[PDB]
Amino acid sequence: TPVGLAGFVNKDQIAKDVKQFYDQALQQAVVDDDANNAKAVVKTFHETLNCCGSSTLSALTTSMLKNNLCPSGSSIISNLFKEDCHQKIDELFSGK
Repeated sequence: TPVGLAGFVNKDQIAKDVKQFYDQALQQAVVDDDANNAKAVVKTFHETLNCCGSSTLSALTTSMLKNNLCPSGSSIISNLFKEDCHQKIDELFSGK
């Protein structure tokens, strides 16, 4: 493959894909079982990006709060008013 013809991953596509993965894990984490690693995945996203939930799936944050799946330490209102995980994922790929 000529160097000039190399493919690459663009910021908009991968941000979109990562948000979809997060949304799927959030949904799976609210319907309860442990065959799914979903609760561990959502907790890890929340702790790593310092967020809890998605503004596209706002009602689901009520289950995150009752299962203690938001970042440890954080208060209830601060999971409500801080930026959501989609915004944090955008900032990761944009370098902000």
